[PDB]
Amino acid sequence: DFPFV
Amino acid sequence: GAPATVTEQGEDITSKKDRGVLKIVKRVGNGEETPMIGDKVYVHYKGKLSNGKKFDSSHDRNEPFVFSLGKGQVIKAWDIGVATMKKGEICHLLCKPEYAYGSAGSLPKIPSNATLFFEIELLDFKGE
Repeated sequence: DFPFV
Repeated sequence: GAPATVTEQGEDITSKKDRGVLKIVKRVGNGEETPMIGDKVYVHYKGKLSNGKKFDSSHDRNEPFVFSLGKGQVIKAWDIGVATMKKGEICHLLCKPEYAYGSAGSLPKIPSNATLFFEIELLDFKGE
């Protein structure tokens, strides 16, 4: 997930 | 340590002046120009949680993280913070959850309502 969103 | 120091000694770089993103410049970069909106930015980073755990590092992957600045592809703190950086700069950012992952968090490592610490190096920026 990180560092997207 | 470094998270405490940026918490207590950082500069507020938010437009709202709400202390949601604090910054210290650790290594001064080159000239005066910062990236512009939509540029491809190349960064190295290390992120720590407020329990002291490291949750991510690009150095450990042997490749930089690349994104388009100002497009909401990353947490708000990174769009705001990287936009203030010069090429070759290293900074510390201290990010409240409203400029990160909020109440949702982010599996696997980032809890709800998490304040995050980053060390970011801006390697390069280019228009497309």
